[PDB]
Amino acid sequence: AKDGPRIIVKMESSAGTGFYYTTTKNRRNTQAKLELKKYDPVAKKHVVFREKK
Amino acid sequence: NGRDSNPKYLGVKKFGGEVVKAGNILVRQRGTKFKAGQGVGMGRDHTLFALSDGKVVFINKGKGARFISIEAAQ
Amino acid sequence: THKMAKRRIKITGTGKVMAFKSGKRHQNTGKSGDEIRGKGKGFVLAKAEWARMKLMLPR
Amino acid sequence: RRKLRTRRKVRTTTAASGRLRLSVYRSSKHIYAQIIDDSRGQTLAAASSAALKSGNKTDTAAAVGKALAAAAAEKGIKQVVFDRGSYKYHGRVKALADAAREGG
Amino acid sequence: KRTKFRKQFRGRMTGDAKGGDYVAFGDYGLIAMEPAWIKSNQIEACRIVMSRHFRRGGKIYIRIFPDKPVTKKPAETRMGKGKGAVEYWVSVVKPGRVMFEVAGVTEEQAKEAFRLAGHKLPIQTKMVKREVYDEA
Amino acid sequence: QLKTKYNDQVRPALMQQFGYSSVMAVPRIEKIVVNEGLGSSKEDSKAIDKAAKELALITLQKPIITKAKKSISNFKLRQGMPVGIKVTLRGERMYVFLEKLINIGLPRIRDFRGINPNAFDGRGNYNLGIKEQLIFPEITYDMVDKTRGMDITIVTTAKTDEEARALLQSMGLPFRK
RNA sequence: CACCCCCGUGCCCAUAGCACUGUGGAACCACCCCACCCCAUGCCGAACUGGGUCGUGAAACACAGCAGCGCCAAUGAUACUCGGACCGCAGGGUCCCGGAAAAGUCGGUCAGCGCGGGGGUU
RNA sequence: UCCCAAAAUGUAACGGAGGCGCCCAAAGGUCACCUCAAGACGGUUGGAAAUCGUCUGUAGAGCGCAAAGGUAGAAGGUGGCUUGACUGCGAGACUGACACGUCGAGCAGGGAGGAAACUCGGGCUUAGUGAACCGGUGGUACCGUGUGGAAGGGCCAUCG
Repeated sequence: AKDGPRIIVKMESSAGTGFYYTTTKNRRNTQAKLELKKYDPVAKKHVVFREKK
Repeated sequence: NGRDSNPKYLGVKKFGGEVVKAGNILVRQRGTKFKAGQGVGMGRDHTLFALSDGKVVFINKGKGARFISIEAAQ
Repeated sequence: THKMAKRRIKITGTGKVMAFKSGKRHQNTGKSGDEIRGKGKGFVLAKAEWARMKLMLPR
Repeated sequence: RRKLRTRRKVRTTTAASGRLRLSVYRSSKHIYAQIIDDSRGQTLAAASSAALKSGNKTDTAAAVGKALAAAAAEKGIKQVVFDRGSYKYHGRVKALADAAREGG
Repeated sequence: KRTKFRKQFRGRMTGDAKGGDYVAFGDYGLIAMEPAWIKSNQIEACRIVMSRHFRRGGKIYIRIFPDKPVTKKPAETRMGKGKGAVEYWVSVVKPGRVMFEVAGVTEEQAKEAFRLAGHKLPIQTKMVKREVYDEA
Repeated sequence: QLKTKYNDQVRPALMQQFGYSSVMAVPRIEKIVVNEGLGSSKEDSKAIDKAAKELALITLQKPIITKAKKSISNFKLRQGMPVGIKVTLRGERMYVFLEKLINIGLPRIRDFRGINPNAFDGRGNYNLGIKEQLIFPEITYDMVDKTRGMDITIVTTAKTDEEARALLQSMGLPFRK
């Protein structure tokens, strides 16, 4: 879980309007621009999560 | 050089003709040695665990495949 | 000792001790989701024996 | 190749599911459509298109679907799941399906 | 003698005499009466002597090829690794085991070859004839 | 377009000669296989774009880029990367191609006295030695780029090579004469 | 299972397997039959798949013969060993008592036991 | 991770060999299909090895990496769809002096694949790691020193 100059990254996470932190390990190597997934926030759950920041 | 005689653990935890509980760990293995029979589940580490309560069935086919089962005691 | 009050040495009604799960608290996380909720309730009564003595009179 | 069927056959876990498994032999123009027990080595309902197609060919699918479902209606069979051999579950076998399905 | 390819290093133990015969591969033969390791160079000695006595030949068979890396203390002390790969290779030999087999020459011609070659050996030995067939 | 001359003008000629108990034991033909070796010595991802064209021209069928076998030895070799082109031909397309060769491509060739008569597949299948590509009906010097060649393996239901040779000899199999 | 037999599907997961091979043919099964659409082959309906008979049992599948090859494999006697005692400077070896293989030889096989359906005994 | 390790677990050595401090938007979830290394005859860039063809083929291959175990009914190899690399939880067991660590049926909010049974809370498993403390950051609104607010603190994430 160590960090430094290296490739990949640990990129933070958030939702449309919902407030939640996934914090998953991403990688800039093959492709990273869209960090977009589907994850479930505070109440409504059921949302698309843009982890791009 | 040399280093690390490793702890691991393994072995077969619940032996044959032994009465177990639901949730008890029957076999701790590495690959698939012992296949989960009727009444028996297999974890992601290929650990064999008990679904329900009952007695421990050991099944020997000539190995290569062999089976841990759970049959009811009652 | 007098530091350990708000941190959990905490004593129950059966005269037992509250020490749960430390597995990762703040730094170094990013494994699973229920190791994170792995934070527990819990204890052992071996080192509970001399534990309370840190907290002794102030229950 | 011949493991195409043993794939699905080993796939179906009766003992855990508790249900009964529904075999279908799609080979060409005749289908066996048997109903087999989970535990015991027996067979229960088992209709077939073997006799009285009456001009139908792969259209007898729906037919043995209804016939089977009816035969099992006289059993008390309700829970079941669909075995097969190499077969794809597309046209004809889907007919046996939907016809033995609505007629549960 | 010394083998071509391997892993590294070894331990040491003693059982019975297992793979090896009373006879094979010729008429007479020499067999070890005592449990031992036989040095590669020792075999080279028995070989070279028996080849002194048989000026022409092809009647000599050594079933005894050694593979046993042994390591010896380099100069002195203790602090350090277990070390010292190349000292010598040996072939463990247990009694009844066939050491040598020679053919085509006489009774006496075997006797003397075995005596000379025998004086090169850390262990007892003896020469024999053939009766028994175990495997084939 | 043929496929009849197969049955009518071949099958009985065998049973007239060989005389099997049944017409299904008669030597038949399974498929025609066309493999274009590429890459290695001559390698261009552009030249594959070129090859696929002429290869989809003669046969009226799509080709396929065949990657490497993960064989890495001494000279230029790798994990996987297109090493060649493949086209399988069955049925009417097999026959269209085949006869397009027998009647047209084979008769007009430079230095052609026949094809190799000797035993190929001991189990009764066959292969071909095509080298120059300027010998073809759909390839002439009117429109060309470079000069390469193709390989053709011929599969039959034949038992021995002796029978299959005759089989191919029905549609004709020019030998060394 | 009154019986022959074919088709599906089990227990048994090689003493139940392969090879040489003989029988089967309009009952089932198989290929062959054509294929714009279903569906589909990183290309080819070969394999999936969809419309059917003739033709054929060739191949595949099914069954019977067959012990060349595989697999199974005693009895005897070992090797080794729990326990009981000992010899040798040592490498090592013995004795009493039980337990006891591995290989090999004798010989044993080409299985065995179910469910269900279809078709025969002019 | 294997050997030593004395057919249970366990076990020292400056004993004998080799590896880790990662990676993977899929090398995951599911759903469908494909079967490998190799030898032999035979094919134009070959003339040991390329590509194709048929014959043999319990696997002699394969699994990002190190080995052992494992794997032909797949965990191996292509594609379709997707964000279960989920939240709130843990019946009961493996394991450790402790602290850690490990596996796990099942209840619920809910999702994704499949016609369906059903599977999924990361990856064939086994290494890819570090207590507290002090602090950065998003969210929640408990504390907040006469009272109403704020500063500061607390709890759920989480970065060093």
